[PDB]
Amino acid sequence: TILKWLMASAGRSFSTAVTEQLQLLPLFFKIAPVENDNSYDELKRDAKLCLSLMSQGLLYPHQVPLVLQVLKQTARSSSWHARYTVLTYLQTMVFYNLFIFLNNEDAVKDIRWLVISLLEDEQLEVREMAATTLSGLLQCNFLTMDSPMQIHFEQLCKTKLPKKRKRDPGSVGDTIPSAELVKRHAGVLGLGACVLSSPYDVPTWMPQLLMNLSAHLNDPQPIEMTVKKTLSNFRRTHHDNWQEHKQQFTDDQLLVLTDLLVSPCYYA
Amino acid sequence: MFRNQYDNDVTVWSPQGRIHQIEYAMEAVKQGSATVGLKSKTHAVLVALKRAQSELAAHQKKILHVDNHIGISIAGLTADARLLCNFMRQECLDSRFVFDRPLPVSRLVSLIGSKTQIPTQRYGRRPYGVGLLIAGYDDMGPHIFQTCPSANYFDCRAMSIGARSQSARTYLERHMSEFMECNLNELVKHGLRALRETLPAEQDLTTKNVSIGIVGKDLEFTIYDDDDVSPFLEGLEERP
Amino acid sequence: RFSPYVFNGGTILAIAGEDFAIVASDTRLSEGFSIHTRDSPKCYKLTDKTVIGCSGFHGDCLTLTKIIEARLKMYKHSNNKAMTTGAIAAMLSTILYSRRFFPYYVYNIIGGLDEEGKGAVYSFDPVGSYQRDSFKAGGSASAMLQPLLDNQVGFKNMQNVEHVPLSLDRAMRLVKDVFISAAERDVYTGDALRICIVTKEGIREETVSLRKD
Amino acid sequence: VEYAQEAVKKGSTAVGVRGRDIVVLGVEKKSVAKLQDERTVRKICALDDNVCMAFAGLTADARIVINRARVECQSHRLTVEDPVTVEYITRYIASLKQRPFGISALIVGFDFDGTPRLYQTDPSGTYHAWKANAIGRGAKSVREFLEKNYTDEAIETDDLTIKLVIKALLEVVQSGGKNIELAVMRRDQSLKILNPEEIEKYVAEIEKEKEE
Amino acid sequence: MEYLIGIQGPDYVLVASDRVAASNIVQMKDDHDKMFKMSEKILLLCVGEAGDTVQFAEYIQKNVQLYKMRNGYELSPTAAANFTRRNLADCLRSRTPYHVNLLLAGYDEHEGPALYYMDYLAALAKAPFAAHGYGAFLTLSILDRYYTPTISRERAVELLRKCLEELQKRFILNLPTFSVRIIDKNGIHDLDNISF
Amino acid sequence: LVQIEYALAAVAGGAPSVGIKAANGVVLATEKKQKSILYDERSVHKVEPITKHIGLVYSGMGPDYRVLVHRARKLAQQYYLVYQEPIPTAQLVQRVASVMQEYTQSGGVRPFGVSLLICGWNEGRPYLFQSDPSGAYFAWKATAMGKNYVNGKTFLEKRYNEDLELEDAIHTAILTLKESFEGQMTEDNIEVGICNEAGFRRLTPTEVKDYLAAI
Amino acid sequence: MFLTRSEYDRGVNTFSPEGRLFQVEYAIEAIKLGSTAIGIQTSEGVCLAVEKRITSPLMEPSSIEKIVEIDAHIGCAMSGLIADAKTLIDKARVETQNHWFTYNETMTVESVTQAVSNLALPFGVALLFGGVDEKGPQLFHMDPSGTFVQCDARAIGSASEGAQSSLQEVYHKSMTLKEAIKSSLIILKQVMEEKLNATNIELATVQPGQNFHMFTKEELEEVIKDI
Amino acid sequence: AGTCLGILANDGVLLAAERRNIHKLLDEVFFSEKIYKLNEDMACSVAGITSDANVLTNELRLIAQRYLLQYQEPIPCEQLVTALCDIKQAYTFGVSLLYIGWDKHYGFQLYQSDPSGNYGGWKATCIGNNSAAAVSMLKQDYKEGEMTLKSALALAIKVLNKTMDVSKLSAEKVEIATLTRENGKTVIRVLKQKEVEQLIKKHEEEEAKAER
Amino acid sequence: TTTLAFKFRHGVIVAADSRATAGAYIASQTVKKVIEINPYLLGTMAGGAADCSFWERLLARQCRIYELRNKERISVAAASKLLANMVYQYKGMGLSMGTMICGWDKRGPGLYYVDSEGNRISGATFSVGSGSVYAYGVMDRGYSYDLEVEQAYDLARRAIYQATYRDAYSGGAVNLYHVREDGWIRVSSDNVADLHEKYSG
Repeated sequence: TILKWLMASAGRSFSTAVTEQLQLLPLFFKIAPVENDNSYDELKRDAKLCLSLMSQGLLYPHQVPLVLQVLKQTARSSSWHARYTVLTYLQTMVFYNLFIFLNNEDAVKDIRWLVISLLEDEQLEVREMAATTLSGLLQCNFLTMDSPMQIHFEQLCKTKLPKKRKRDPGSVGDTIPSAELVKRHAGVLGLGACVLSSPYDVPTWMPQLLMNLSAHLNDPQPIEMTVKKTLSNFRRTHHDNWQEHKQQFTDDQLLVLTDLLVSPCYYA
Repeated sequence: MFRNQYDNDVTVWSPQGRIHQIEYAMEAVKQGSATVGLKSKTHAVLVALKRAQSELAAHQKKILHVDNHIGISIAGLTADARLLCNFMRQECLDSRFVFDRPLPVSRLVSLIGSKTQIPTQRYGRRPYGVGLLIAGYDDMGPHIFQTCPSANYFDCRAMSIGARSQSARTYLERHMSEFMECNLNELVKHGLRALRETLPAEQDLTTKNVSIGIVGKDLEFTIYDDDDVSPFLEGLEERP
Repeated sequence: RFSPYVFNGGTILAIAGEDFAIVASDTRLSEGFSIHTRDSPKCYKLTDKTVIGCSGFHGDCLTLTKIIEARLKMYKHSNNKAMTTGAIAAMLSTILYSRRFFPYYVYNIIGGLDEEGKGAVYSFDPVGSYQRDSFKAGGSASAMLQPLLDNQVGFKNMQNVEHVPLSLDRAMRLVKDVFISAAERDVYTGDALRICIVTKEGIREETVSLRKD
Repeated sequence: VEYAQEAVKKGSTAVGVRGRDIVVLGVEKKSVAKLQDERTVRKICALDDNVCMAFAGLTADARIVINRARVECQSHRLTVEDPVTVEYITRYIASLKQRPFGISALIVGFDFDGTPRLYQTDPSGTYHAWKANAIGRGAKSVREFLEKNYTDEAIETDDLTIKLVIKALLEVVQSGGKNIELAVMRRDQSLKILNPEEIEKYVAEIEKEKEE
Repeated sequence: MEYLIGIQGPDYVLVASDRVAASNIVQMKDDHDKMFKMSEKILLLCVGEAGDTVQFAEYIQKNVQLYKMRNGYELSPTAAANFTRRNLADCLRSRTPYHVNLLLAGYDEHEGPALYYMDYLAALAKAPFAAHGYGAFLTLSILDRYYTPTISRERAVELLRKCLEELQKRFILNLPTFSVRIIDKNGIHDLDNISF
Repeated sequence: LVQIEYALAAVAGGAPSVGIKAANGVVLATEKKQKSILYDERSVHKVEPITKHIGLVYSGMGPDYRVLVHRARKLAQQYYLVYQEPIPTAQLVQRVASVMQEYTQSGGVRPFGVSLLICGWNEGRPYLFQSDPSGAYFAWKATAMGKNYVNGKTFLEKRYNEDLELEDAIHTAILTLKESFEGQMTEDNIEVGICNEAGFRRLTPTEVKDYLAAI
Repeated sequence: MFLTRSEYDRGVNTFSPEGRLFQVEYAIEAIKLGSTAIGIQTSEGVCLAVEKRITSPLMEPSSIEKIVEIDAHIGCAMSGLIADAKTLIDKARVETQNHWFTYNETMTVESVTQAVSNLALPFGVALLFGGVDEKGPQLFHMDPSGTFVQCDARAIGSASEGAQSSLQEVYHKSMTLKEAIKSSLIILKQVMEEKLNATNIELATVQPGQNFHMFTKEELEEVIKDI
Repeated sequence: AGTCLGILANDGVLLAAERRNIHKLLDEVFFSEKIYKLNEDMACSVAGITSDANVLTNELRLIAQRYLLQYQEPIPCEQLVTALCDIKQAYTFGVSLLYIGWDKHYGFQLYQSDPSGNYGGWKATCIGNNSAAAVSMLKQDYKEGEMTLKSALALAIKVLNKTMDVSKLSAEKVEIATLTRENGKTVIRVLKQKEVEQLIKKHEEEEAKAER
Repeated sequence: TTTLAFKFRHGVIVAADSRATAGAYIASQTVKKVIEINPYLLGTMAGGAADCSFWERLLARQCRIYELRNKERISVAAASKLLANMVYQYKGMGLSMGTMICGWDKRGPGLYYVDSEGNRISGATFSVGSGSVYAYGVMDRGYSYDLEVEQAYDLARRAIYQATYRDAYSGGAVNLYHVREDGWIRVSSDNVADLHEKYSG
């Protein structure tokens, strides 16, 4: 009933989403679905459209600390559905009424810490969503691609291969893929976010950065699929103006690009 | 941005005299993993490198049986390679049924090229996004054929198709002066060293990713898979 | 009027065993009262475990073995394994019945090994009814051979006899005896006896001279 | 598909439940016009002899679905000799495409042994079986009514099944009586489309259980 | 060989059929029904070549049932008879002809009772009484001798029993039992089997 | 469709055709100017017989016209095979307008750019009909086609009366062309066909010359 | 996040300048929409878990089938709605039965998957053929492109990669079938986050001894008694 | 354009169309017709010009005649409308139809189909020009269940008086068809010039009486 | 060929001999003339052995496709109607089939005589073959619906034995099956010499 209430309250009330219509969010995050808008009990889809309809709404400047304090609270939860949808919520909540956040030096830092934090979670889906929203916050320039950002991503890319445990495989020691490979996937996924944040232009930092992703093709799954989707998505959008995109690369960097096999399983 | 008026369908000539859909299908084969084919005086060996969707999946096949004397290897869309295998297997069956003899490999390759020219010229149908590498043995000795999405077919001393197969062609053109006088094991090791040079620096030829297909004079076409490539790979040298 | 058939003679024979299958046939191709050739064997290696014996109208025999060989290759392409003896049996039942209304005038006997290593003999009519037998003679002198095989391999109409399993050497002796006795009285049978033995080691193939009349 | 599914929600409410020895299937008959003859608007169509169907949605698209299912009941009965299963003709109706048609359908009836069945087709072809269901306008609230009142003791006799269907329609159909259309089966017999007098009697016994 | 008879009175149609299925010297079945209920007030009675009877008559059965389901009302016996005759004549010169001899009985609400004779060529005739089989030769004269248009249904069952007693007396084939039905304003009624 | 209105634009650019239904017959006069003196005017005909009792004329596009002349004559003779009776004019216009409608429904073709004036005589009674490129057909007392057909259709509406003879209808069909001829018609640059009880025939230019001399 | 399209995607039969058919590309990465479905091949048989997502308690759970019986030795779990899969399922059943009619033997899981993949040549269904033939127990994934591959653990559907990264870790070659069933339930409960009961998951096993077997409600709840 | 009425009574049905000529010399021998007999016991009127009118009308006649060929009975009237509306469902003819008939199951009948493939049974309706004006004038004055052909012809000329555009209602401008049952036979009688004159002058005598 | 089947209280007993001839030449003494369609239906083999084999194997294929598509086993009336509809498409062309589809569906035990001419009749007892008349004699003298199980076995064995004794084209071994509520069982394969020593001495 209160979900159908916030549904109608989203576009009608003068001060949308008061500070106690905000503790209703972390309970609504863990019950919303992830992928599809298909028929889920009329309460999941009711919570999905309510969350989509409520990020899309103006905030006050005194209110952007409070919502982001709610968001980093329920991005620290144990529900990966919740951590996915706080990261889609942040994704719509920033760009709609984006400056309000840019006129806060502590909110931009809180959002970048939140997206870098969720970029290294145990669920692959929320890691992919954090890469998508990092790449989108970096595209609109809300978030700047720092030199500490490159240092953090490249220091995550060099973690180690975990030296796969021959313990038959343990006794009961699994169900979580790793603590080591999740860091390499986080770092590669952040570099992919940075090279996908510039879809139609190669900047000066991209050619050196894109050579780093080329060293992670044969890096095992899930890092392989992230590299392949990232570089396929790269060169499907950089072909329309490639005669001046190629000039930012060196001749020893265009040769490395064409020697990439980023092609799906229904090839070869 | 630079949007092209002429790369819409295959039945459109550009004013530069080109057909861009044929050209764009020509690099559907560089979307496939590398494959080396090479022949001696007595044998023709197809060596291919194959990849897996995961560590739990089982390494997509690239060498395919066509007859007892013809075996091909594929690079590009494996859905078009299946159409081509079904066609080529049926042509081999038809002329072993009518004439009770194996196909000349060049006649089947000509017949493939006549098949694949038809979607390069007729509307609403794409060129075949696969290139084949065709080993065969017949009365004229062993044969290595390359067919491309441009419906152009090539009679080869040795050839590599697939992604970053330039380096294998740099190997093969350098070493083709001694392919004919090889025995079987040295010809397979030449094909492996050509395939091993289509690799990055951390990767190596293992029993899971290497598939070897050999036809010869007194040998029918046989695909050597996982355990069977161990005699062929445990005689090579370390990567230079 | 045009007649699409001719009886080319020929007697075939298969016998199953504990670990063997012996398929035998004469080599005379006949027509009317003439002899086309004296070296035309009626057994055909299909796989490394299976020999088919074909007798009747020889044009249908040639066509039908070529169809079976093509279907073996189509099977091995679509299924990545050679056929079993029972699968060739069931497939040939379908092939022969697809030509129900203008039949293959062919008497088929498939002899080979099953998938546990034992001998298997399948006996077909021209329209594809088959069953697995212990032994079967088909073709020109089947009504001659089949009572003696009922006597000696089947141990029928005998009292106080020991039912030993048939070994390979004694079954070879029985095959050579029955085709000498059929070459005497059947005029279409003669000139040689091609014997194909299917074992675990493979298919070995022998020939024995018969009468030339 | 989504167009065809929004064609259903505009359509009239159809309720079906399945009992022990009865399947009841009730539709909101709707005031069409004044000089309109209401005989031609059916909305409840018998399919074979033991399979009935109510739809919700476009009546021009429904009539061709009804006709194709009604032919295939006889074709199945002519090739296989037995009547269709409600599973069978439900799977056939959900398999029909035109576009998809633009109807949802509640398909009640009995199979040869004598089992009551209730099935529900979507315009995307993704049928499934029900113990009670509603399609049409106001269908989710009638279905919410039916996860409360479909019990074993509310369907145990033959009349309480009909009254469960009427109470389910009387949520969204506010005319209170004369403006609903019923049909029961009572296995091995036929359709028995309920009279306006019999519906009014059942409505009277439902109303008499509401002052108490 | 297979016997049909219909006797059509003022407000009814009495129909009977023999109850025997045969295979060349033997009877394989002695409770075999040759009456196929088209609708609630129409019976088709079908004899003829084996296989063709059940195929043609069940085709007509499912199409009359399809008519009722599509339309919400039944075919009349005239309309069902003319539909049956149209299908039997349209299949006559085709690649698949049905060699079936038909009686169509039925009570119409408006036109009263009706009995339709139809042979394998599909010439349709309406008759007060009609019969198929070789026993028709022995019993149509008894019908001609004793039928009156105002015959009661008890007197009609008596006349039927006379015809079947002639079959027991004079006819060469063992036809012991006979399925007997009346179509009324109340539908199709099973009477007792006239057995011998 | 928009191609039907654009096909009517090609009809109204065509040469004038005038057809008048008299009491004892129907005329069909048309405009036939040769673009130069090099063209043999004897060669190609615009007024055209379909049967012995039905003729027609057009405005718009001649090659489109011959396609329906050929198919009107086929529909007429396949009526005559079935019935051994000359086809009624109205039945033939239904058949031909069904053909002319077929090329508007199907894609990948255009409509005809031609509008037909079908005349006839059947059962002692004349007929005037116009088939439009849409496939629609209208029965007329008198109408114009082609270039300035509007002005012709109101010139006819002033000079039409029902107790009119065939010769007087030839006289007022020449006048309706002459209201828009642009430059002194002769027997070699118009073309008249008449139906009467004797059947359809196209008037010989020697017979057109005397009608022109009477004006 | 924003919008990143080019001139070379969503052309239905048109290669890109890198040899790619992006109309087909996006129509394969739109069949992730289905619910999750985990098959694990073990030496004791193959197991198939799929989540069911029942709408209402008025609806029969045995009426939406997400694991079907292809033959007595082959089951198949689809992701996506059943009506997209049902021509592929019917094709697989008809192919096993035609192979039986001609050959008097059971068709292999690879040949059934190949015969379906021929009919898939998109068609927008990811399938998981699990079964037992003469090559032991075998599991086959067939993505909507038509590409099929043997795989000894595979998750298809909504959280295919997050569950696949867990299947990369729990799986080993010496895994028993009960350990595989417990592991597939743990990963389904992980990618679902709901309580695990016999109304939101199906489970079926194909063992070398017995036939294709769907778990009943009593047999299913014994498995989740210790998860 | 064009318009026609259709009015159901207890002892018959009528169609009452327009005959308005667009030009002074359109002959009208051809355009005079507006009522289209379809079989022995059923007639129709179209909303459109004569060319597509005949395209519909001959298909309706052909469906009725193949029904007569199969069953040797005339086609029931809703069933011919169902057949053509199933033809017009597969084509989604921008023309509406108005059917009068009599069949043995349902008596005198009055149907109206739209281009989209739907149809409805009416007791009085109008299609074409000033349709809504005519049905709004008709819903007032049509007495349901108690009208005869005398009152139905009176309603027909009363509605056509103030919905036809012709500015003076004369017998040259209206086709009236009357479908009655006369001793076991359906009579589709196109009601002729002198009787339409007598019914217009009787109508005008009533309006000039009520003006006093 | 002699094949009989009869329904009684405990199922339907299916019985056949095993002799296939070719003219006067006896081609085989070991023919399996009771065709095991699926684990719940039997057919028999009279006429063309290839025709009975092929068309009941095609019926087996269609019954298993039915059970897969519908999650329930087919009825006996439906399977026999499928077989009759299949062989009715080839009337005149020369099929020689006559058979008895035997099962236990949820209408009880089932028995349907289906032949290539198109007779599809239910019934309590049937007997198909060349020696069908000689089996009908003994079977009709011994039949009741209330036989015991071993007595019904003896009735069907002895009826097939007498049919083999009089018919020249019947002989070999009697093959006796029992279709019970949970499928069929194969109860005996008795040689006719053994039954001759049993019934006379």
